[PDB]
Amino acid sequence: DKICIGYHANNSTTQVDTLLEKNVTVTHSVELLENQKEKRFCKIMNKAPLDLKDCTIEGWILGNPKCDLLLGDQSWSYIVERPNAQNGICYPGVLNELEELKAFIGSGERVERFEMFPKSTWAGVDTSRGVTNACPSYTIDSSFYRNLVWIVKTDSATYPVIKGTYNNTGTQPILYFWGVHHPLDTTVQDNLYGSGDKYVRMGTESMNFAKSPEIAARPAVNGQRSRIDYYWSVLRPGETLNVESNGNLIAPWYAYKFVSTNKKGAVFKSDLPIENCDATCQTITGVLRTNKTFQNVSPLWIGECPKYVKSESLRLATGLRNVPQI
Amino acid sequence: DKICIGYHANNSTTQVDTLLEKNVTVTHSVELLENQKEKRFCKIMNKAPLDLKDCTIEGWILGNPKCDLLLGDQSWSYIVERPNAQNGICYPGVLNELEELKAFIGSGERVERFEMFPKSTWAGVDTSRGVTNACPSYTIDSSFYRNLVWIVKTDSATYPVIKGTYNNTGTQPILYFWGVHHPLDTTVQDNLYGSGDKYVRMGTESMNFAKSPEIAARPAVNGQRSRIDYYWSVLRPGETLNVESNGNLIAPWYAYKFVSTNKKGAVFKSDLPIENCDATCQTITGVLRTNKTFQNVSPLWIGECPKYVKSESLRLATGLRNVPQI
Amino acid sequence: DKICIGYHANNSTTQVDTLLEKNVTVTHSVELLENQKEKRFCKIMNKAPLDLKDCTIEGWILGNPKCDLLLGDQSWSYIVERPNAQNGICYPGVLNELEELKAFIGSGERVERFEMFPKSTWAGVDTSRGVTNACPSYTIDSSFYRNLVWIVKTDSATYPVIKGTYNNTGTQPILYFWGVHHPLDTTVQDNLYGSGDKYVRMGTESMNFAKSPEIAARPAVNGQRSRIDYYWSVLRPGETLNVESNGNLIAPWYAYKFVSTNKKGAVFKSDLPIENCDATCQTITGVLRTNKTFQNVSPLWIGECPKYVKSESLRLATGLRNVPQI
Amino acid sequence: GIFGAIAGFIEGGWTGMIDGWYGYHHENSQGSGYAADRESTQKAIDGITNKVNSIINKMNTQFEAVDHEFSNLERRIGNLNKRMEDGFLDVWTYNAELLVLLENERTLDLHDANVKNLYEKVKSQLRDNANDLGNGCFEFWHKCDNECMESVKNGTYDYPKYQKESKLNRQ
Amino acid sequence: GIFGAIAGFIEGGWTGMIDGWYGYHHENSQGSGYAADRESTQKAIDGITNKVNSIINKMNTQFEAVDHEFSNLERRIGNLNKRMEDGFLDVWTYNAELLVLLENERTLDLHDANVKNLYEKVKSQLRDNANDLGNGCFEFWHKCDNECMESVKNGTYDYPKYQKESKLNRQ
Amino acid sequence: GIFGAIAGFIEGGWTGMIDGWYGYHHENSQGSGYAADRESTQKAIDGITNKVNSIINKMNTQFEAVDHEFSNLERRIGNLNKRMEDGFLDVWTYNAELLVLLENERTLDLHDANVKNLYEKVKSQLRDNANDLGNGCFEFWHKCDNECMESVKNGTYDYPKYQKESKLNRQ
Ligand SMILES: *[C@@H]1O[C@H](CO)[C@@H](O[C@@H]2O[C@H](CO)[C@@H](O[C@@H]3O[C@H](CO[C@H]4O[C@H](CO)[C@@H](O)[C@H](O)[C@@H]4O)[C@@H](O)[C@H](O[C@H]4O[C@H](CO)[C@@H](O)[C@H](O)[C@@H]4O)[C@@H]3O)[C@H](O)[C@H]2NC(C)=O)[C@H](O[C@H]2O[C@@H](C)[C@@H](O)[C@@H](O)[C@@H]2O)[C@H]1NC(C)=O
Ligand SMILES: *[C@@H]1O[C@H](CO)[C@@H](O[C@@H]2O[C@H](CO)[C@@H](O[C@@H]3O[C@H](CO[C@H]4O[C@H](CO)[C@@H](O)[C@H](O)[C@@H]4O)[C@@H](O)[C@H](O[C@H]4O[C@H](CO)[C@@H](O)[C@H](O)[C@@H]4O)[C@@H]3O)[C@H](O)[C@H]2NC(C)=O)[C@H](O[C@H]2O[C@@H](C)[C@@H](O)[C@@H](O)[C@@H]2O)[C@H]1NC(C)=O
Ligand SMILES: *[C@@H]1O[C@H](CO)[C@@H](O[C@@H]2O[C@H](CO)[C@@H](O[C@@H]3O[C@H](CO[C@H]4O[C@H](CO)[C@@H](O)[C@H](O)[C@@H]4O)[C@@H](O)[C@H](O[C@H]4O[C@H](CO)[C@@H](O)[C@H](O)[C@@H]4O)[C@@H]3O)[C@H](O)[C@H]2NC(C)=O)[C@H](O[C@H]2O[C@@H](C)[C@@H](O)[C@@H](O)[C@@H]2O)[C@H]1NC(C)=O
Ligand SMILES: *[C@@H]1O[C@H](CO)[C@@H](O)[C@H](O)[C@H]1NC(C)=O
Ligand SMILES: *[C@@H]1O[C@H](CO)[C@@H](O)[C@H](O)[C@H]1NC(C)=O
Ligand SMILES: *[C@@H]1O[C@H](CO)[C@@H](O)[C@H](O)[C@H]1NC(C)=O
Ligand SMILES: *[C@@H]1O[C@H](CO)[C@@H](O)[C@H](O)[C@H]1NC(C)=O
Ligand SMILES: *[C@@H]1O[C@H](CO)[C@@H](O)[C@H](O)[C@H]1NC(C)=O
Ligand SMILES: *[C@@H]1O[C@H](CO)[C@@H](O)[C@H](O)[C@H]1NC(C)=O
Ligand SMILES: *[C@@H]1O[C@H](CO)[C@@H](O)[C@H](O)[C@H]1NC(C)=O
Ligand SMILES: *[C@@H]1O[C@H](CO)[C@@H](O)[C@H](O)[C@H]1NC(C)=O
Ligand SMILES: *[C@@H]1O[C@H](CO)[C@@H](O)[C@H](O)[C@H]1NC(C)=O
Ligand SMILES: *[C@@H]1O[C@H](CO)[C@@H](O)[C@H](O)[C@H]1NC(C)=O
Ligand SMILES: *[C@@H]1O[C@H](CO)[C@@H](O)[C@H](O)[C@H]1NC(C)=O
Ligand SMILES: *[C@@H]1O[C@H](CO)[C@@H](O)[C@H](O)[C@H]1NC(C)=O
Repeated sequence: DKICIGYHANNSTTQVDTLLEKNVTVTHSVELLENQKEKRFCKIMNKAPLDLKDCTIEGWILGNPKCDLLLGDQSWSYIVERPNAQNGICYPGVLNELEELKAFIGSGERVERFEMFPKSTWAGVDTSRGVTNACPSYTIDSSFYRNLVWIVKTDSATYPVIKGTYNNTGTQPILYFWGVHHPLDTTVQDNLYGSGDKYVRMGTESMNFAKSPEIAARPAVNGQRSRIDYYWSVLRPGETLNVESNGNLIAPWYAYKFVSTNKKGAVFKSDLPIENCDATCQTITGVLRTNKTFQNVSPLWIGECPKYVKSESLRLATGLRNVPQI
Repeated sequence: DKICIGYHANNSTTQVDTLLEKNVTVTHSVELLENQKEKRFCKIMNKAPLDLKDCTIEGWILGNPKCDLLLGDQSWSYIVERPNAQNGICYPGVLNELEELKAFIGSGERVERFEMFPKSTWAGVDTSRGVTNACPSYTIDSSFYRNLVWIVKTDSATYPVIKGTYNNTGTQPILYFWGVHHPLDTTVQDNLYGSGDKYVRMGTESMNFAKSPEIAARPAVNGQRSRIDYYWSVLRPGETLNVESNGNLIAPWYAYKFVSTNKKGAVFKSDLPIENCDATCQTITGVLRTNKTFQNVSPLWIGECPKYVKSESLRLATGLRNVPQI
Repeated sequence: DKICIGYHANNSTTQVDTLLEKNVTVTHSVELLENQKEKRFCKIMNKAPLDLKDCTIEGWILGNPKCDLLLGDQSWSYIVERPNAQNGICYPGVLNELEELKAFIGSGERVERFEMFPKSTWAGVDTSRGVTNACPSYTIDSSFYRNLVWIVKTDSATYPVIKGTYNNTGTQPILYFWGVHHPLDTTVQDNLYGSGDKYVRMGTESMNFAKSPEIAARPAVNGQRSRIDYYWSVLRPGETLNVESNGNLIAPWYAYKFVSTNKKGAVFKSDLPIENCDATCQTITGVLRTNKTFQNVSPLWIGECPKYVKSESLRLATGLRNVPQI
Repeated sequence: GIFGAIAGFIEGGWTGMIDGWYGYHHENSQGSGYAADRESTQKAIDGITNKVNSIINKMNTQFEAVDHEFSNLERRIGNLNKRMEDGFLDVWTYNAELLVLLENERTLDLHDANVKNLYEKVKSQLRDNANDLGNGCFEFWHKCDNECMESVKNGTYDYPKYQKESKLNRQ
Repeated sequence: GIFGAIAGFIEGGWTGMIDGWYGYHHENSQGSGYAADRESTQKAIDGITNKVNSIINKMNTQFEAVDHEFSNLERRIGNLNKRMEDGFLDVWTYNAELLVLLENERTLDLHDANVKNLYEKVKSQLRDNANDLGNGCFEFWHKCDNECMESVKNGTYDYPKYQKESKLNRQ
Repeated sequence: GIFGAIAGFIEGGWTGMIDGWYGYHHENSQGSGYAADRESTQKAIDGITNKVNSIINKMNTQFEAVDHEFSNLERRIGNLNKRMEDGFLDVWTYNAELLVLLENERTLDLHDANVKNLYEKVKSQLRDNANDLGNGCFEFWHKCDNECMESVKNGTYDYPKYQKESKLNRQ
């Protein structure tokens, strides 16, 4: 007659490491880290992302004529920008505070496009001839940004002081754009805007802007040795914008009612496919469908994701040292 | 005859958590975290804070006429700015590098106000008529900043080149301010400064400044469609400032000898009362009087404070599992 | 007849601390922290550092005439700048985006100097008289930067529009410099550049630059009340630079082919001697030759260094409590 | 191991005992079998589960990297963001990997101690009414039927009841 | 628990023993009473105090958030500061909460071990001159007056002195 | 200590035993000497070495401070960089110093347990064929030559072989 005290063993070959010993086989353990992903973009909280396709962020909100597919209202859970997208700033020039603009747009969930300044706004000038072969549409060789108006002088006449005003009486901030044209020489300057010192001046309750044209020839880009200085700003609710120029103005035409998200914003630069699917956690390199605590897929994500670490595995022992006999 | 080995028990109902078990009653324990505060501001190292009351930081160091209570010399352990303070920049315009100015002022413990440029400095112009209904005093409807002089042309005469110089021969850096006026139209421009291209140019051994007026109409603020561009700088010990302008200059009048603190600086934006009391640790939401290691009151403080964490409680067991019989 | 169970003791007096007990003598232990340094600079990966000696970074890449020792091609594992170096910007003025320039240069391992714009580039002007007593050589009292040309008008003639272009057809980015002269008065302005509104305009596929002179008198520095605004930029491979000016241009003359490092970059500001020696870890305060895991020497280093901590010692017990008898 | 039982004076585990972490194997006239000690096993399951859940709860925050871009003239703040993001990544990777190594060591020790304590608990009840074979097994100096076996397992073994019979067989 | 004494083979604590963490209860002709073992208690007080002070000293630095403001065109650096400040807040909250859970577990084990070791120390002195009741109590096979009791408590118990008398009563 | 052996019921160490951490001292007709227990010592060396190497490997990343400069109008980002760099310096200093204190405590306990377990392993083999002196020493009730001694040390001691002889001398 006998009684013995002992412990569980099984067929487990799963191992863990300890401070004292590596490769210890244990009867039970739990893996805390997720290394699997679905290589695709899904909806987040039942809201689809915005695929910019062949357009860059600049091409989209500036209204590059080849981005008409995107034109107008958009709602998004996040933004997908494609790496080799070709349609950006078509007429050469710098979009000022570009990185801050991207950060701002990224913090949003919706834009509503509306006409901020109808062409009728600008009295003594020509609003019909502002096109360029640098900015072709899909159907015509010379076009321009859908949100801007390239204003030139009427035939032979002088270029007068033009004025415009917009009072934001709504509840949402307004994202809008404008420009200053810098011709390659005084000949083009006189041809388009006439003669005399030119200025572009704009202002609100909280902003002042003033710029004059800087005539010089730069290396040709998309066939142009001239340049445009593009600008952006945000007209707060209750604020009014005043525009005043005697020439070289790329005028604001359409703008966006901007809806800022309370969640995290994201802009993913990726070639991954957007499919018809749902997810709670979306990383830049794919979807995570997991109950695990850690992940080594990506530090960049939107939604509710596991903590990112560099580890290959984080397995906790729960059971005991597995010592089966024989 | 018997002897037994055993352990202490008592009436403690205080509990701790362990990795293995929650809610464990122990005979002795110590709470490491402080969650109590005195909701008020006290003196730090026997030095009182500066209450800006109804003035903002801008209103104070610019010398807004309604901030005369603050005017002159100040010493502080930290600064309290009230959320609904109404007296800031009275005549509309932007104070450039505002955030950096706040960070600088915050790094100080004392300012000494002195006259940097007496009105006599500016020869061929009028220093007596620079007032505006945008900047009322408490007693008069039209006044101006105590530290600035709005210079206009004398009757009918032209506005000449004016010059000024100040050599900082002292041991302390000097915080000073100036401006450039931008009238809403050429009529006001000619009325105040006459005709011709105007400039404001300033310089030291380490700084160059140049600005010209930019005439345009902005939405009315405090009754003004004109603007002032305000500026600030710091004249180092041994450096000299040269001022030169032919118009549109809001001139430096009074400035501050600036004493920088070796301790941490703080600017608390709060409605909490400053009382007659001492403290070694002052957070933005109140005083901590404690011997504890952690606190969950606030990450923002001046003085010697416990480490901030999000925890509700950090209780260490010191005694043992409490198992009283019966 | 007896057998006893027991444990090792020895003559060790080396101690460790534990959570429960301080000053515990143990039979064996390992020190993880390195507190020793060689107070000198050595080669890193068999590549010597660049000693700037009596020149600052600005003096070196601008080509201050007293920095001819450094002039031309350089290769470096890191840069040593001496604290009291006297040869910097000799003709007074600001080098714009200086901190970013230092960060850029620091990210490099080699520069190759070449002539970017030969003096022949500028047709109707004088390239032989641009010297100043503010910038002496070692042999002559009036000289100028080796990489810049101070252009003035020919005798009595007007100062015409000058133009220059450089197409970077190579594989390496080009670091280059230029300036805008601001005379103390209109007299000097007319003497050097003649009369009329002057401009300096430059551009590439990705950059626009425009500046006009701002005439005013600043406190004298190195005998000068005039100023130069210095600028820098990087011409990417395949990009072209266009220069256009009708006056006040400090022209680019020599520039640098820039080779960016894949390793970490470093600029050490120190008085320590560079000797003929090798190292794998170089801190700003000296060489570390160690197998240890931590160091308390410096957080600033290049090469493969131990982790920096504030600790005086990090000794792990490996053996056991040393209890020798007697 | 630290408490000397698992892979110790009890050389190996029992694949035969499938319903618990710790327990017993008995032999008597009615035959032999494995039985888990339910109390010690459940107590360990509760503890270990609490440990896992506690670790999961403490690891329940995330540092978030951003998609923000920096221009050619923003090398310093761009590099600042990178070193910061890399900095927290290194801290949390360290925290996770070190904790797992530490807790795995202690968890295995916990199991080791529980087996040792179970063994002691039986030794204490049986006294000299049984012979300790040194491998976690006890040979009774008396007949111990199923209810006697079960009394040993549930802590109510009656030493006086079998004392005299054991003494005689012992001597 | 891990060492099997506290809430173990010694089921409960003594509210009667108020002057120490570990100790004794004796019964003889002169009556009964509680007494703390001063040496083991003080050694534990010193250790635990050192642990608390060490934790306090290691936690003796502070990360400092700032009141700095950022403009509308400084969203990126403004967000950088926020994620950094939140980052260190999360690290230190983790460090504090995890450490407390870990050390509380180990502190209780320390007490458990000290009781177990005290019990063993008495068992070792008494040998077969006393009967072990299995609950931390020993019944002497001989008369043990106050000085005999005190000798057990201070580690100088004289086993040979009472051996013969114990042997007779035992047999 | 926690397991009661080192500086415990075995009051001190042996400077005489130079070839291992744990071991034996024997006395018989052929004289006396020290011998290390090779198995337990090597097992401990492997464990401790693994611990040191694991700590070294986990500490194998570096946070890197930069030489970047900030202008007079860059006080905020300049201060941001400083607080960040100081922040990680404080975190890692904490991590290193706390870990060393914690592991030093546990390493010493590990040694303490190994001595205790070695003692138990001998006690278990000898049974009543020897007298336990309470200081880690055993006095044999029989003659134990060099091969008998070595059998105790390598775990193959033959209790039945010496039982009768021990019983007679014991009684
Ligand atoms: C730990 O494990 C032990 C062993 O299994 C267990 O003790 C047994 O418990 C069962 C049920 O409580 C007992 O069965 C009853 O036995 C009584 C006593 O008579 C017989 O036992 C004695 C030995 O004590 C013999 O000498 C006699 O000759 C008898 O054989 C018996 O009267 C009773 O029968 C009545 O109740 C029946 C209920 O179904 C009813 O159907 C019937 O018609 C009768 O009216 C049961 O047959 C068994 O005897 C116990 N064995 C021993 C050795 O004591 C422990 O559980 C219980 O222990 C007993 C002592 C009580 O204190 C209960 O409160 C416990 O629950 C178990 N303990 C734990 C904590 O798990
Ligand atoms: C652990 O606890 C034990 C028990 O309490 C304690 O031992 C007792 O210590 C006291 C004081 O040292 C002793 O009292 C003295 O006893 C001697 C011996 O005579 C009597 O004892 C023997 C038994 O050994 C009996 O057989 C005799 O018939 C006697 O009854 C006695 O001579 C002496 O009296 C002289 O000294 C007095 C000083 O005040 C003086 O007033 C008087 O006129 C005499 O000149 C004391 O009365 C007591 O006997 C000890 N009990 C036992 C059982 O030994 C341990 O402390 C001491 O132990 C003794 C053995 C010494 O080694 C001291 O150095 C120890 O300090 C205590 N140990 C520790 C470490 O705490
Ligand atoms: C743990 O430590 C023990 C003690 O040192 C060790 O056991 C000894 O091992 C050696 C070598 O294996 C044995 O020496 C041989 O002894 C045999 C047996 O005859 C003698 O021993 C018995 C007692 O068992 C006496 O009653 C007899 O009167 C004899 O004195 C002997 O035949 C043999 O001689 C032949 O082999 C020689 C090889 O060199 C050859 O030269 C010679 O001409 C003969 O052909 C050896 O002299 C010694 O007897 C063992 N002692 C005991 C008490 O058993 C353990 O190692 C071994 O243990 C034995 C039992 C085997 O199982 C081996 O497999 C083990 O390796 C050691 N164990 C471990 C794990 O380390
Ligand atoms: C272990 O055994 C179970 C049966 O108990 C079997 O279903 C399973 O496939 C086995 N797994 C491994 C990894 O051997
Ligand atoms: C032990 O870990 C090593 C890592 O070096 C691995 O290569 C090996 O597969 C493991 N051994 C096993 C699973 O038996
Ligand atoms: C620059 O050089 C390339 C290579 O010769 C040439 O193809 C290109 O047309 C040039 N562009 C300009 C603007 O000079
Ligand atoms: C998901 O997590 C739960 C958490 O306890 C775990 O028990 C479960 O096994 C996991 N689900 C799957 C399908 O593995
Ligand atoms: C515990 O008992 C003490 C008396 O020893 C008494 O003063 C105290 O109020 C009691 N505290 C609690 C929490 O029961
Ligand atoms: C145990 O902790 C829980 C937390 O869920 C709390 O609600 C409860 O008051 C505690 N139990 C006590 C103090 O008995
Ligand atoms: C803007 O619109 C509001 C709402 O109608 C009006 O009260 C206010 O006077 C307007 N302000 C300007 C500057 O147009
Ligand atoms: C303050 O801290 C000390 C530190 O040991 C502590 O002992 C004391 O109880 C605390 N003071 C009060 C009034 O609780
Ligand atoms: C310890 O003893 C060794 C000899 O075993 C000797 O060489 C060494 O110098 C001694 N060291 C110390 C620190 O006493
Ligand atoms: C113990 O550490 C203290 C630190 O306070 C030190 O002064 C002393 O030298 C140490 N004691 C020794 C080495 O015996
Ligand atoms: C400034 O003052 C110092 C001290 O009197 C004097 O030496 C120096 O020449 C002055 N410099 C200027 C530019 O006024
Ligand atoms: C350098 O490190 C190795 C790593 O194991 C160590 O063993 C050795 O003692 C060290 N070298 C010297 C010279 O101390």
